[PDB]
Amino acid sequence: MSFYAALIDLLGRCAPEMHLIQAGKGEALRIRAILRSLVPLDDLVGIIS
Amino acid sequence: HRTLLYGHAILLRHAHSRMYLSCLTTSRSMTDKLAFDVGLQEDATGEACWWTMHPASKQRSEGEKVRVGDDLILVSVSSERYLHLSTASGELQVDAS
Repeated sequence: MSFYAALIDLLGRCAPEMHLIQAGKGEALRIRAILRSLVPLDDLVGIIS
Repeated sequence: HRTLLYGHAILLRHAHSRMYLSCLTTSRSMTDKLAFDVGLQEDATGEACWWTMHPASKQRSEGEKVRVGDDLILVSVSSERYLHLSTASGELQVDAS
């Protein structure tokens, strides 16, 4: 299970910081949408719970 | 009137319905497998209509020309996924996986 946790952390580090590129540019949200589909919020709440 | 060059953004229109070939924002097949469907768009604008002919074989190189019947790979400008003939459980659908 540590392999996926590090993978989740790796995806978190490369995510856009905040709206300084997300709101202005459209590339930040495009990458954010791609990685959002990889980990839907439905499973994230189940893991933490 | 100008010839094509390898690694160029392309614009393809449907001859009959006069709509622009593009991608969608939805998927099917009930699997996650992020792959937007390929469908015609009402208008050209939307950033999801253009495609790029990227290198696909060692015979040709980036920055070179194209020939008759030259196989290549098409990549959507917005969707990083390639244009693929998704031979899924259906009748060999086409999806941007």
